[PDB]
Amino acid sequence: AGMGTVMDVLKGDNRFSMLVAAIQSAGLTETLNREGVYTVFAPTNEAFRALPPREWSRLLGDAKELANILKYHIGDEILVSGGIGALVRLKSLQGDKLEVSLKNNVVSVNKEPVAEPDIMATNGVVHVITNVLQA
Repeated sequence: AGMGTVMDVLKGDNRFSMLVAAIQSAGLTETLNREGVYTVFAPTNEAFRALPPREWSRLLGDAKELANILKYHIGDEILVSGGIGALVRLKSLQGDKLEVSLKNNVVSVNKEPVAEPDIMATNGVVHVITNVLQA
């Protein structure tokens, strides 16, 4: 039912179901399956639809290629809904910044609007995005 970490939170949701399989193909389970602090901006299945098949066929074809972008969806510590201010930048795993902003009750990350912030896991927090994130 999603009782676990940022990994299991996705494992137990129908909208993140195919996401799990990508993370799986990436084999970075231990990253998000271990305890710590993380902020995972989780792209839904229609978000997988918002990317050119070429770039994605690269990710699903190569684990570290997939992991490359997938790690950028994950912040280095927990930035919950109550921490979302005007614009707060949080670090990520890929190495760049998550551009989180709150404008008129609408949360945005990396210039992409969030659908539902603050789905907590045991090792961090998850935020539903309907688009995938790229630098």
